[PDB]
Amino acid sequence: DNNVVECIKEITESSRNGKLVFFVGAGVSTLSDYPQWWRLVDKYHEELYGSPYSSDEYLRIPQIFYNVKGEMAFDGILKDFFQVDKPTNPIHDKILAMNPAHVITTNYDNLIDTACWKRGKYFSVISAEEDVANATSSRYLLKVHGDFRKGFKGENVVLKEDDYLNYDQNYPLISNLMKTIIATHTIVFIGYGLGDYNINMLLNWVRKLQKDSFHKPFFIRTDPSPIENETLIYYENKGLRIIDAASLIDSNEYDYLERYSAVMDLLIESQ
Amino acid sequence: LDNNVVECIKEITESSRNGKLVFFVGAGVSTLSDYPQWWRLVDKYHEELYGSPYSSDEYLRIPQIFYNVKGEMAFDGILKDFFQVDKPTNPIHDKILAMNPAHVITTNYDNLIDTACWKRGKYFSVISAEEDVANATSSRYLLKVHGDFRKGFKGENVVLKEDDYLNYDQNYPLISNLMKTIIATHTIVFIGYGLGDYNINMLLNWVRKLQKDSFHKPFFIRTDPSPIENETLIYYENKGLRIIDAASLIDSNEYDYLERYSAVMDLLIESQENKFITKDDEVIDYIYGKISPLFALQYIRKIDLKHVFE
Amino acid sequence: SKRYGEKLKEVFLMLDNNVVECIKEITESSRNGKLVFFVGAGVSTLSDYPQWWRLVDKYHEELYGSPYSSDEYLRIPQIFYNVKGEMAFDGILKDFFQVDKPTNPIHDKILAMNPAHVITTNYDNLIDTACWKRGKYFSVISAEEDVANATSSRYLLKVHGDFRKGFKGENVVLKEDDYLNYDQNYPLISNLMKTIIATHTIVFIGYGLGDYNINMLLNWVRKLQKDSFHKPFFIRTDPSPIENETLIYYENKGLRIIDAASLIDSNEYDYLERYSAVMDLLIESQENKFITKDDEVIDYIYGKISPLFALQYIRKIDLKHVFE
Amino acid sequence: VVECIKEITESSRNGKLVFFVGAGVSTLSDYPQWWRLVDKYHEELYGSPYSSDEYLRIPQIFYNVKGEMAFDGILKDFFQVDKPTNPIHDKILAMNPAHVITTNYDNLIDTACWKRGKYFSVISAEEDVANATSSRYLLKVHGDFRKGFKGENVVLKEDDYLNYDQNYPLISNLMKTIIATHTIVFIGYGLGDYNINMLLNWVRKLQKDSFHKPFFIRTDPSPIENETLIYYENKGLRIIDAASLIDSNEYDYLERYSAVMDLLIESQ
Repeated sequence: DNNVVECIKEITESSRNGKLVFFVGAGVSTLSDYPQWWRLVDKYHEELYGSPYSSDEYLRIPQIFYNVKGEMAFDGILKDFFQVDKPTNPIHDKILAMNPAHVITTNYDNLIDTACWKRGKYFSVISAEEDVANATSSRYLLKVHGDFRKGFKGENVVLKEDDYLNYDQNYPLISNLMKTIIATHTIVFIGYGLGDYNINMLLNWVRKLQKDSFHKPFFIRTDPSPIENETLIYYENKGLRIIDAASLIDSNEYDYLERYSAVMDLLIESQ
Repeated sequence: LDNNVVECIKEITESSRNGKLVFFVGAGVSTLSDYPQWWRLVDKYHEELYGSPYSSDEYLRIPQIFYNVKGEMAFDGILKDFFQVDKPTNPIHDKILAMNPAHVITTNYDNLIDTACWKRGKYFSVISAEEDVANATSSRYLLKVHGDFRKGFKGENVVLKEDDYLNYDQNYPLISNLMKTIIATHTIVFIGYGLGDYNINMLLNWVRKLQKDSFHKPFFIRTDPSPIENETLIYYENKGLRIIDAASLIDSNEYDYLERYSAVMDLLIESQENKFITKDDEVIDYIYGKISPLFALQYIRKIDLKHVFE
Repeated sequence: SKRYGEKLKEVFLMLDNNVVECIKEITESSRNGKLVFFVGAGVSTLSDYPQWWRLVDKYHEELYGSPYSSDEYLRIPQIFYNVKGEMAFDGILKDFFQVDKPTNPIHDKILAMNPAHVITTNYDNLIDTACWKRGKYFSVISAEEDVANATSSRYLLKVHGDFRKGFKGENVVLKEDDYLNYDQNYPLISNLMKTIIATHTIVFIGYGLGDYNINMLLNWVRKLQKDSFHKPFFIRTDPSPIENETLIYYENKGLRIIDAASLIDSNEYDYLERYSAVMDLLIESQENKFITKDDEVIDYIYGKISPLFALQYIRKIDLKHVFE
Repeated sequence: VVECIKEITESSRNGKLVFFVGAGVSTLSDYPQWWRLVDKYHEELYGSPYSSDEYLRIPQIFYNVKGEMAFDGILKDFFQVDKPTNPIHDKILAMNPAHVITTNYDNLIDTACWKRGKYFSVISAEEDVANATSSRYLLKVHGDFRKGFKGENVVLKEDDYLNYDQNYPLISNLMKTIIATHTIVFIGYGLGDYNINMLLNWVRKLQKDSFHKPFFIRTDPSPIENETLIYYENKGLRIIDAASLIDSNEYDYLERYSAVMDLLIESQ
């Protein structure tokens, strides 16, 4: 399609200019069989009531466990679930081969960190409040939701309902830096859904901005069904340029890896 | 019943006697009157937007998409053809009114509470728009925080779509301020809510910002078919709620919500005259509560003592 | 006394139409019981309560050894609080404010206007004492916890705290930190103030047009829907008459200004006379000292009697209650 | 002071230095101050010629009662002047700042950058943030008159500072990001300035140690009192006072600015 062709043209232009920034979601980590959050909520529910989900439950049940079962058990469950070493899927390699100026990720894993270490491109990893000031390099691997580098504790990561409720207060520098990077760069979203919490919050923040004062970020959709035209136009009017990998080619209902690979290697071959 | 349940009943009835009881009525009470639920409206919006038929955020986003795409006129038409119905008032409406509440705050955009107030003989200043706050004719309000269809069956008169909830504080500053003031200054009982409702959690989030003990914990009449889990009960009671579970009080069928609501409502009403006196200590406590203020006076006329004990 | 009454009558006779309508609206609110008074520091000053500029003077004296913009009045107390301790701040508060001052006649006039509520930025107990003498009970709300347990329907809402608990800097809104964190620290107080403003008729007395509280309230008012609220009345008692440009600017912001200096002639430092001019105009409007022609008599008696046309017979003992 | 110079010079060598230039340097360049603008607005308002909010309220009153046309006319007839750049601008450029944040709406810093040959991406509107083509930034947080001598292009009166975050979210975000990620030296600002107070209020929201303490060059004629100094050290500002460094005249601000600028430059 002409719109799609213009899209990959503009991401290739931004990548050549060095103004390209990649926004990484949970799908990229899940592609490497990382422990998903739904199973963490399932374990919290099993330790809460003994028998194992809406959008609100995903944030509430961890908060219920944190409140009634304390924080030591929360940290123990997080440690036993997330203290794993997983190989980097080719999607990380293709993202880094696109030469992104910044990598803003909501994932709390170190997959992007090890991928960057292997690829030889040094990214200043900023995941805590103190990391903003003492940034060694210009390129930022910005984990807006924190990570487990300090330790496998829930205080370092944005997981529960309280963490999302108080994110602006607890992470003013991280949120400010991420908004600045979005404003002054071209943003490409992978590993996210159209109904994702962070995606819709970012759409709200964009709606607060002045019209035509920002570049519309790119959203890459790997949902199995092709994107509905009504949903597509609704989200494009909200400030998104959607590249649907499901519309690009036909694939199975469970093969997400090839779906990400289609857009990634199409972008690379355009470059 | 349980001791804490009896304490909740005592507090609610004392507030009702003092004229400081406010009822926060949700969609559950209207649903028992067969008023169309919002999931049918989202079903229709999905039917028009897509081929054929959700998440909690979808219930607001799908109408938002229908608005943004098909037009305010189409949204208006579907709202008009779905909500322009006449439904009877529940006995629960009459029970709430018989509790003599100071105010009735409600997220219901129907006039079922209005019809109940008009039938029973209660005069409430119905505040459903911003201009109604200053034009209220009395100090007792029927506060529809999400608007209604009195002006017309228009989508701008109510809080339905996603954009309505995001811009609620901006679009309803007087109504929101009045609701929070009523919550702060009165005793609040939540009825018709599912303990996971958006409004309940927004009010609990606002309650978090308040001082540690500057507010009274609102009551929550939970009428879910199954008894509340203990961990959920601790979580919500540590958030500032005092939960009275209809399922724990009596046993009934899963789909028999009318009896679940009526158990708690009739237990509250029948407790209005009840003094909860069984032991001699309770007798002494009640008589002391009646008599101790008279210790200031040197003598009391014996014919005046009939007024002390009502 | 009689000369003052005659002068007030004359002033009402040549009063501007706008001021006459404002007075009529305020009196109608008073009769309806929907009148709320927003009392400022000026009314407390009329009884010679210690003003805040002397407190800033003492703070500057202890800070730099020598004896003010708008920011200074809030920063210098904050300078004292940060550089020195809280104990010294509370001690200065105690020595300046632990005084028993009388209630000026303006207090009596305000309570004679039958206010449903009295909001005030004054941390003194002058208004509480004034309400106590007149036999009407006002639930005094000066802290967060006081909001939930409010005994009566009428509130005396001290939005900046007071010293009933003690002469401490944590009980009152004085320094710059208090104003920065007022919304966080006083959610219930601010919400109750805004609800009272929305639901009642507000008259600002004792305030300057450029006061911080007035500007904050006008900033909140701008957020409200157009024509969804009633414009508060503002009794301006500055020595000089209000400029036309300032008047139109503040009336477009949602204020109905009754300027005392424009109504009567008075000395520059005769503040009590300026306050009394407007308050007495309101009261003698309530007391019907200003009706003289047979048309006003008919309208007054009709307003008292026309509702009784609904009934068939009215007891002569009831007619006494009808005419108060 | 010696330690303060070491940090400034070290960060200047690292290339992450940023200067927050106030109205003081523009005044040193004899630019029309805002107080005379307020005086002109008052004269055209009341007819006879100040509180902290007066500087914001009086232009707002004039805009409300007279209209946008008269406001912009006064702005144009008072600001459309050519003023040579003072040597302090050249010294600031010679410190090689990574970015220059200015509350000034003039082109004095822009003209200095053009004269010296340094390319800074001048941002004063919302659209300038996204379309900036250089890593270096000249962030005019209050706007300027490059588009035109209009009141909408600048933040001058009340209802412009009140709605600053609503109309300048991108610019405010960029300013805060630059402050967080770089070291900041305030020059041409008073300690009681509104912008300094706003930035200190925002900094108080940040958690402890997460931010670099901004540097404040004070050029008032009288030496700072120890109590006010310690108060503003606690607030987060590291203050270097020109009055304490050398003995200077009451109205000789240029030598006061130079006593800090040349000392900082020669310590490279």
